[PDB]
Amino acid sequence: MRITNKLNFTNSVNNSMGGQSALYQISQQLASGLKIQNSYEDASTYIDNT
Amino acid sequence: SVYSEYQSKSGVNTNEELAALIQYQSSYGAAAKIVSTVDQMLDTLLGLKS
Repeated sequence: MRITNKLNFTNSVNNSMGGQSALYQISQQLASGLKIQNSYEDASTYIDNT
Repeated sequence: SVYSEYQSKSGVNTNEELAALIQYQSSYGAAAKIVSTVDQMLDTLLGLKS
């Protein structure tokens, strides 16, 4: 087996970046000051609110 | 959002991850190491003419 070691190089960046994105996503809630801002989070609540 | 999504394209090869790979390149220097050992083997080869 061989490619796997090389892709952990790829993967960790993906993993840390995703965690960064989640951190970024949390910061967007700071910007919104809201639980959600669209329907792709929770349409039921989104619709429920409406 | 349109900016952000289309800012994603990378177009040509770009650097977010391509930047990471740069530090890895040194590994070939190890690959070159062996290539030198191959030439050292030529010493064994022509040693047989001597």
